[PDB]
Amino acid sequence: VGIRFCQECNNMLYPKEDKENRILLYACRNCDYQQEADNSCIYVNKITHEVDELTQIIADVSQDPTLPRTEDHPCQKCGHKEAVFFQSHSARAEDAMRLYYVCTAPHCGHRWTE
Amino acid sequence: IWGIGCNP
Amino acid sequence: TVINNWLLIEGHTIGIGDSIADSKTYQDIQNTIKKAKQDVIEVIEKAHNNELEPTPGNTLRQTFENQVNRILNDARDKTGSSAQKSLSEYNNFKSMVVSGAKGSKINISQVIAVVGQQNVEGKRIPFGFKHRTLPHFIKDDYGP
Amino acid sequence: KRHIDQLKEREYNNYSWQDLVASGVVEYIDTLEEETVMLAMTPDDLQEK
Ligand SMILES: [Zn+2]
Ligand SMILES: [Zn+2]
Repeated sequence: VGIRFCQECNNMLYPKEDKENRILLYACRNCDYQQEADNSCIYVNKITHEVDELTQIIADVSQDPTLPRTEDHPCQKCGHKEAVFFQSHSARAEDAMRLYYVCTAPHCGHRWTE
Repeated sequence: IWGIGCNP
Repeated sequence: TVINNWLLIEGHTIGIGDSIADSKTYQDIQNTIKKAKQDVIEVIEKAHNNELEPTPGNTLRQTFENQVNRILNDARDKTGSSAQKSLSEYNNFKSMVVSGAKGSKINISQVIAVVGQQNVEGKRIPFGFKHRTLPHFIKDDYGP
Repeated sequence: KRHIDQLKEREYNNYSWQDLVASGVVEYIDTLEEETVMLAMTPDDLQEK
């Protein structure tokens, strides 16, 4: 999944298999450093790309004047009544009109979707 | 100026 | 020639008296608009809860726009029909529409009841600003 | 009301649009900044609760 950069040359490590030991080794082409791979997964592609946008949402968006705010939905973490609510705001979000609520009030920074 | 099926 | 010389005796005109309707008709038009706005709000709330089910061959955004446009168009047409009921025999807008000389039922409806939905490129007014049509509206407002 | 009272006697008070801008009552906003601004068409109607 994640890309590892070699310490010796600070370049990308590409996967390589040692036939003798049948052990996966991440080895740079430029330098001879080789590292055993713990993850054992080379390439992962999510065609559905069903990735939650809750992680992507920034808590800073609560400060926006233009965002609608509801006091109807209380915050789960701290119970603050106000919460700005906005839709996906994302391209390639397929067809979702879910509201991604963000709790207002300083430093709570809680994002929940109902 | 009327609707979506009419005119603008 | 003959009809134009009779029209000197009878005469034709267009005035504000023709545009104005009965108070009952205005109240009916307003009630239709109120309930239409409430219906659009219910559709929006269904979409936000994800209760809306996509129409076959359409995305959820497309089917939401379809249902919202249907509600607004039905309200528009119903208000137009109420306005057209209000017209008297003497109404001159009706004289011209009935004779076919100029105008249409649509024009009478827009004059008296409701201008209707403004569509650009086949869709409702787009989000020219970031996620809002005009700076006065709140972001992500799909209301009427 | 004090601002409009000063503007009303614009003659012999030397209070003008520049004074209004300097006071902080009004501001110039371009479209890019308009995207970040919530506007009220009519003050009394939209500001009032
Ligand atoms: Zn290296
Ligand atoms: Zn909170």
